[PDB]
Amino acid sequence: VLAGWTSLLIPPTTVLIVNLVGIVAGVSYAINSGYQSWGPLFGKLFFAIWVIAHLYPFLKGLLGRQNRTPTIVIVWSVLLASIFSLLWV
Amino acid sequence: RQPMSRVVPIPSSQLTPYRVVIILRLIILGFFLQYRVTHPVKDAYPLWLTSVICEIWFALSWLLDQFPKWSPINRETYLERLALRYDREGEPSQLDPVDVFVSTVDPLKEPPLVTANTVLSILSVDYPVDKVSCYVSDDGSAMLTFEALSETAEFAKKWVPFCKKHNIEPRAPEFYFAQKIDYLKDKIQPSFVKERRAMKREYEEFKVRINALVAKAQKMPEEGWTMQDGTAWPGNNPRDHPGMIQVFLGHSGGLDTDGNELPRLVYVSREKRPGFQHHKKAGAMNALIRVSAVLTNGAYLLNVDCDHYFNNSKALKEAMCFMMDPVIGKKTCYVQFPQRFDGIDLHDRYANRNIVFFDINMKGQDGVQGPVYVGTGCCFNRQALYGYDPVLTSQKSLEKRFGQSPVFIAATFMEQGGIPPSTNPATLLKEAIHVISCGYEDKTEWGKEIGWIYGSVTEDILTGFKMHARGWISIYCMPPRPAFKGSAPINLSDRLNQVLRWALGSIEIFLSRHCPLWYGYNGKLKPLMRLAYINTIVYPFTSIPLIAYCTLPAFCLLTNKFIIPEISNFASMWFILLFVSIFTTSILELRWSGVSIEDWWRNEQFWVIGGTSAHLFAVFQGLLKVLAGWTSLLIPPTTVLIVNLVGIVAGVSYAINSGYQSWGPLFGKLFFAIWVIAHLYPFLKGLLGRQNRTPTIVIVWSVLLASIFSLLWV
Amino acid sequence: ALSETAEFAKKWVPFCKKHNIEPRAPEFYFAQKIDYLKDKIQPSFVKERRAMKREYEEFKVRINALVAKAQKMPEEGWTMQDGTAWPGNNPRDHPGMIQVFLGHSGGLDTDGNELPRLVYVSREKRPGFQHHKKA
Repeated sequence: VLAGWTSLLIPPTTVLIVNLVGIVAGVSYAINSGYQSWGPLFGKLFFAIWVIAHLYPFLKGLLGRQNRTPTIVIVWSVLLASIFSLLWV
Repeated sequence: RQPMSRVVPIPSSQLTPYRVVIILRLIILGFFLQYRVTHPVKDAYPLWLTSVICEIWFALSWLLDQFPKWSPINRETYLERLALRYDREGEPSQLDPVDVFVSTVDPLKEPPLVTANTVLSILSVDYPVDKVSCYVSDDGSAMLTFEALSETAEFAKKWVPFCKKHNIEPRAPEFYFAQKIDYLKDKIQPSFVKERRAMKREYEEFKVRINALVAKAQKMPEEGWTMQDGTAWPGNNPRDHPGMIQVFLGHSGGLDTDGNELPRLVYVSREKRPGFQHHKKAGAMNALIRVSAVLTNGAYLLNVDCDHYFNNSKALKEAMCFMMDPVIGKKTCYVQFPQRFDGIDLHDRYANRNIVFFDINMKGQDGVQGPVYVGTGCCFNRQALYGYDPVLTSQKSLEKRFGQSPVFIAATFMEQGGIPPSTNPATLLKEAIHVISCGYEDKTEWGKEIGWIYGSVTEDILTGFKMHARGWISIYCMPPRPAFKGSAPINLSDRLNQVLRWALGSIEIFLSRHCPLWYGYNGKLKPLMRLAYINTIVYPFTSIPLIAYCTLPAFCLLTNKFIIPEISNFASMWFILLFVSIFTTSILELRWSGVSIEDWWRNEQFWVIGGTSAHLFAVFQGLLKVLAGWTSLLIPPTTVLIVNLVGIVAGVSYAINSGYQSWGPLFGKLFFAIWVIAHLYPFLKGLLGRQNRTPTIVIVWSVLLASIFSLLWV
Repeated sequence: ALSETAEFAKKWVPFCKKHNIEPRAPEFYFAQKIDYLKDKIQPSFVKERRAMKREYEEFKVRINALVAKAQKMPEEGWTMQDGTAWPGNNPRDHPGMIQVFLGHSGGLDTDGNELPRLVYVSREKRPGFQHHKKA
């Protein structure tokens, strides 16, 4: 309007990878902290599993039988997730 | 002038990271051993020694297994170029003659129906009728097999023209009619609906006739079997039957419904006498080769098992695309086809497909010199089986090597095949009977340098190694549609029996001569092929470190300490690095090979259980037999399973009694010993569950052995 | 339904006796997906099975037609094929009837032999008396 494939599957891949790596690293860092704070950890554990559960058919479609995922999509998703992870720092 | 077949290297996009993770594995595995040597446990010193020994053996196994798979390749065929070059239209074909060998021993255990289906499938291959022949060899000299072959030949006159006209796939009537897939997919021919109904109604009556013969041949008449002609069956005694040769279909055998001819079918039964060893399959194969040379003298010999049928009718043409090429045909010893099985479970509980072996290891072996001979679905070059050296771009000796039949010696010289003009066809039957006699191989080189090699139950590996030692190379081809399909076992006991047979054969080869280590030092065998042969022969021997590693948990946890020290600087770094890289190479393997994760995981589970169940007994039998001239094969995994389960339960309960703030040891002993149960999970499912096949005596023996172990802990 | 079953038994029974069909019930035997050509020695079995299946399907059609035709009570009561009214028009005031379908003189099957005797028994029921049902 302002100016007169297979990439349609990438943003969920970035969200999936980012959330998975994030929660894993964060729980490990919580183990390193070893604090008596159930509230924050439980809140961040119940959350971000809701996302994976709602993206569970996505994960099954990407990895499993009857796969239809080009390698270029995986490479692009990894690159975008790398930019996001570097942006966090 | 364009190449008949093309070799396609794996793209560098997938190949380069594979080598990068391989070298990274080497660097990070040569340092884990150093870190684990510099940290001995002063309270678990023998246990620490056992763990480090197991790790050393596992690392060496991984290295010698991953070296052959460094440079895999693929092959593609162009059948259109074959049609344009040799299979021209409006002209007799120049295709070399081919002979297909089928071997059977007992019709009682192996039903004649599957053998009849295999014969029908072979007789209906997409090949010229006058350039192909079939030889069926019965080791037991069975009357039922003879009549089954006769009925199969009678039914072939109706089955073959229908398949040729309507392009029926597969050619086996049983498997074709059993398919539930829509048969009206691309059938252009109008007169196909009516013919299919009649052909099905005729196959059902053929099955009825076969069943009637099988039912009638369950007891031996006291006066012996009598043929339809009236003369008694010569093979009344399976040990004193003289050699018989019978031809069913051929030039003068008869005409089919369309008036054409059919490929020649020959029934061969060798002469057996008491007091002489016949070597079973190897002797039968040698007899078949000699008889085929005398009768038809085919250029190439394709070996097909009785339970394997042609799923693709153009397998012979694809093989000829490799063997008949002038540049890669004068140095090719055999072409190996992948083995596929049907009628199996969707999950493939018993891992009968062998995905990893047949789509990863075979390609890596083909990358250097070619795949190893594995039995069924192999097309051999006739000149290679005679011990002749490859070409790369004497009467006394001939009689000593081959035999005392001048017809076979003369037929040897025919490198392109076909009956020599000097040899009159009037006396081609008496000479064949002369060769089939049991006193032919005496004082000859058969079974030592020429043809199949004796001295092993798994006598296929030795033959391939002997052929490769002379400088020959083999070709691995993968058609889009599998060329051969067989019936896989559906029993844990049967699968373990065949694994035990293979491992025992490898051990028997290792202790005897003709090994890759002390034999083959001629300078023509590539070192990487030597490594692959060494791995295939040795991999029995890795069982003892494996069972020690799987016996570690209960013995360690019932006592104190562990194989691991406290986590500190540089301590857990190597742990995570090794674990991550171990999981890292797997995804690249699946990526380039195309193997699903479930298949690889199932192969890992089978590797563990077969490492226990069959391999220690293979080593034990070989060692004891060499130094000294059922259902127990399932016991050691049962002892390991029970010992580990009871151990971890008691140890965690004792940890509850202690109630200490030590997460490290408990977590280490909890994550471990669940790995063992997970890798033995199909074992637990097989023992306890539906379709149980566990005798009570096995359970009693396992309980007794576990009781001795538990009392030994105290 | 019993009359039609007796009519069809003259064709079903000899086939089962000759070819050792298991189970004897046509519905469950034909509904099995297991390979029926397991141990059938008899040569004239493939042709007979097709005809027997094509006859059982028509028997099922006839039974379905009878069931569909017997969903409503005619206002004048049911009438048999002979013409006489059905005695059991009222399920509570029906006098006892006994009818024999197959037997010694009932008829011969396709092979000319006989069939086991089949008897249809309906007891007499009157109002004001307990019948104890199955007992």
